[PDB]
Amino acid sequence: ATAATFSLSFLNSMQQNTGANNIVATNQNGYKPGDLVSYQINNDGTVVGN
Amino acid sequence: KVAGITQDFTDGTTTNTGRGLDVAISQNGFFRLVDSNGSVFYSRNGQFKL
Repeated sequence: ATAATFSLSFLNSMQQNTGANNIVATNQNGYKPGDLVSYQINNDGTVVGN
Repeated sequence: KVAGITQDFTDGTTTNTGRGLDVAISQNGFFRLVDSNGSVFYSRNGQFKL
């Protein structure tokens, strides 16, 4: 497979002062093959499959 | 209209069973679980096996 080449964003990371070095939120916009399990209508009308 | 079947989340009484694979939370967490199709699930059920 070709290698992913992306941008990693350490924005909003502040320096807590006494404690442990700790991570709050990791997120990434890549994903695996997801086949089909279910589908649902939501209260606003977003017909959305999981 | 039934707005929904809501459920309270005060913890129960921790019953000590001497079997080792019986880990159960007593505060706000939940166990994360998958199965044969690869779906996310969350529990508090304690008794575990191999």
